[PDB]
Amino acid sequence: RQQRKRVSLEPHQGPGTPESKKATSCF
Amino acid sequence: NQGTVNWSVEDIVKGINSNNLESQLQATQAARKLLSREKQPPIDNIIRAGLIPKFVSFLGKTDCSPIQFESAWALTNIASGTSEQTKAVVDGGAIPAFISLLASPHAHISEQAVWALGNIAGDGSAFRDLVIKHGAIDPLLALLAVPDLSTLACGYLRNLTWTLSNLCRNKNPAPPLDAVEQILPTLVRLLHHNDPEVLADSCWAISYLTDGPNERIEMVVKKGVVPQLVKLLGATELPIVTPALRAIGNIVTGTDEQTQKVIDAGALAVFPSLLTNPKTNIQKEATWTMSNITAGRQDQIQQVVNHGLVPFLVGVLSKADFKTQKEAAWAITNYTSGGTVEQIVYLVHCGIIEPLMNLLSAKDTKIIQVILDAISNIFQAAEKLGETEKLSIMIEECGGLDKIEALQRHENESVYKASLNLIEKYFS
Repeated sequence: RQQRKRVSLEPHQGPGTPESKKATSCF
Repeated sequence: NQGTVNWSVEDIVKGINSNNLESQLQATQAARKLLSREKQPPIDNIIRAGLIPKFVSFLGKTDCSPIQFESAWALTNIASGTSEQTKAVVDGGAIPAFISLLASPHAHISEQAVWALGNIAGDGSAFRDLVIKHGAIDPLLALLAVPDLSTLACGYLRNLTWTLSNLCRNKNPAPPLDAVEQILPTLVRLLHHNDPEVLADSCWAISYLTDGPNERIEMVVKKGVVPQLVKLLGATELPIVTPALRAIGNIVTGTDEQTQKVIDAGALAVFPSLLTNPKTNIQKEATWTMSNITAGRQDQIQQVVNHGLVPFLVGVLSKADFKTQKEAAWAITNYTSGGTVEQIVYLVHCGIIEPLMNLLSAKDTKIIQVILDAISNIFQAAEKLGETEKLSIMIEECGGLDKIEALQRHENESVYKASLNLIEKYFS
């Protein structure tokens, strides 16, 4: 049909993407 | 800041094992300073000494908020490590203790707990859903239940936004539908906050939520954020443009009616600059986005035409990173598949044919099938006008026909039967 829509393949983690975890350097 | 700098792990253990709350506080602080250093903090040594259950129980000491803060921070930094290290913090019982700290009267203890829950949720879908089951969402959203977000400290508000993003993040499974519905109205509000880091992370959350089946797209679209996402699409800060564009691109994977919403919000006018953006991932994402719009209805293909975006596709097909050229080939093959005769012809007037033929020299085998389909579709449209032969010369004059007959003796069955077919039928 018109289901030529192609879903993204980029995952939610890794480069480009925001940090999944971050350490606290100080306060 | 003198007596707690660079303690040994064994001294930290001695202090935490005493029966003196102040000695435990100092040793907990010393542990947090060890775990806060940038060159290889000794996370595994701290775990091996059995400190996690002690840190976790210090979280419950309402009587001594400094040890609450020091152990929250120490556990935050352990949880920021590997999956195995984050699992150790969870296995200690940290999740419910961090959720209890969200209500703390001390904003800096509240904030550490937000941060810590962000690290745990950030590990993946299982810990993300476990944080949700322990009930983290209500206390988190309550921290944003103020008339004007501007009165919150910038650092605090960025951290809360980041942690809500991780709660919206990752797939297989996606976050529970009820949780998404619980968070969305706050996300909508954050999407209008003026700080670029809040805006970036809010867009990222929307991009996570829209990357799924069309009913997920619908619960986002239902909140009316598409105009605001289009506006963010035009920001000068690329950390905002990048997630806004992925959200928009996710939404146009949905129905014709969801795709029309981004068009009506004015997105198409931003693509002249998006399709020439110097940052490669923006150009690729923008072209991928275009390819799903050219998979829309004919009247949506016509709005692509009216906005003058076909020459920008010709431009991307002529010169771009190969991955972006590949997304443009999909955009053309989608266009030629669903377009009218007149729309497909317009493609040729714009100069699609030569850069299309030049891409048949790619040895990526998938793109060759995509280009061959497009040519087939263009010949079919021209033969509804008897132009078949006038198009043959164009393909011949730019080295095209040489390329198609070369792939007449190609590896893939689907490749060489289409090359054969094309020449059999339109050239010789």
